[PDB]
Amino acid sequence: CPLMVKVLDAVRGSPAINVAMHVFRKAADDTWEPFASGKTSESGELHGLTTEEEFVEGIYKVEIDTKSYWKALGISPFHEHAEVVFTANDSGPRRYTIAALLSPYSYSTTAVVTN
Amino acid sequence: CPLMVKVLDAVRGSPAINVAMHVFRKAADDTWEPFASGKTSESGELHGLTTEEEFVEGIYKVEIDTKSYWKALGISPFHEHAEVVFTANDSGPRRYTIAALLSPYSYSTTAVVTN
Amino acid sequence: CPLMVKVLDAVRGSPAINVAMHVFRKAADDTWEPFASGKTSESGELHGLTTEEEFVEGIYKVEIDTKSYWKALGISPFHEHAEVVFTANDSGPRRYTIAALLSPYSYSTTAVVTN
Amino acid sequence: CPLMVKVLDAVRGSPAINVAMHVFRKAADDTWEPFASGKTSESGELHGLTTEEEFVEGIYKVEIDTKSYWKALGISPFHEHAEVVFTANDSGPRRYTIAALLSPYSYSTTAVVTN
Repeated sequence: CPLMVKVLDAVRGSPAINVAMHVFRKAADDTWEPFASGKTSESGELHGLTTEEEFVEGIYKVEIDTKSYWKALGISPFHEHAEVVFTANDSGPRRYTIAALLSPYSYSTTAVVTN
Repeated sequence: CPLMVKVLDAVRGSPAINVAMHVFRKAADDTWEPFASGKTSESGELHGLTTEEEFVEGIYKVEIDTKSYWKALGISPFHEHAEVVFTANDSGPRRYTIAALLSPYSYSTTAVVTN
Repeated sequence: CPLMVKVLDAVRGSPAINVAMHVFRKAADDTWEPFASGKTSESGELHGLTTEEEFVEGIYKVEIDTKSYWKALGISPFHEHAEVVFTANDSGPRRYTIAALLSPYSYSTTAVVTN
Repeated sequence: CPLMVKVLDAVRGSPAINVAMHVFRKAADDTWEPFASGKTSESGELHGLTTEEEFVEGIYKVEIDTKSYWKALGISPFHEHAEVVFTANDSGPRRYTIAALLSPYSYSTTAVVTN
């Protein structure tokens, strides 16, 4: 699988477990088509979203349901969700890890792209 | 003005100047209606996007055009843009400062909300 | 004043108020000499730590007392403090803004350096 | 091993490879005693720094040589090094992952503490 998402909780210093997310691919009509989805594991990671065959070049959006995560912890958050929008490019062999580091009023996201 | 956006460049250690952004508000039909737009100044700030009267309760999206920013500096970055989606004013009028800290393969965004 | 520190609280979405910090300068004998200290204001900023005359070339350390900040809010955080160590003015006088974004188990620090 | 350090490069979107770091433990005389050191692997990780037996409660400092990393890439950085200072606490079974996300003028560090 060429795409993995990892989510961390900066308040508790822990993986962010059971965080739902949806992945979309931009269609020719410039609308977001559902592509894959899941929830993070006990390690904060979501594996197996796609395959090398299906993950062709294009524009993808990962929508991470951060608001429901904070609400389940009784913490009022700022964002509705965290959005990660990027172009997958074929250049050479490539694997994508999208990391998201969550706080109630702040998040960071990083792409680690390796061969 | 109750909404201000500030953008910093973590590669240069500078304000991120001339960064375009578009603000949208979710309409009754669940579509994103264009609300305001502008570009950051020499201080990396964008002021005057809206007024207290116009900035009603709702769900807002700030789309920060980070890819164009990096490309003009010779850098091919990971993200298409940075999106900041949030409910505003649902406990009454507040002032919102949205900060974004940019690197080619990573960004963070923070909200400072004052009454 | 050529050195200012700004601290934000990523749990509350607020300036981090009353955050103590101590600034040191590396002496000729490689020890850290106390240089300046203070606490952030209601805006989360600490101004007036030094003057252009006193802020000579050197290696400086800003020790931000984050643990005391979190403990007063009922939180037991991971870090003892946030340290920011940098060479200043080695290409001539500059203005330095050090920003720190705080969460209980994570923080970021950014420098904005202007001429 | 109860302590692992992982370093990412936010400019290139890659593990930060061959990053040197030194770990210190605070001694009773309040000085920093060398404890362990190493360089990150091709995965940006440094494993095997210590053992459960040796990693007793106390105050530890991880000093990450970020300046040499950026200098090897021809990029002028702001910080002399990144410092992570924390208390190891025995509470229950615990493993510590210290993550550092590096940009030339900014870094973030996060602790992921798991059982």
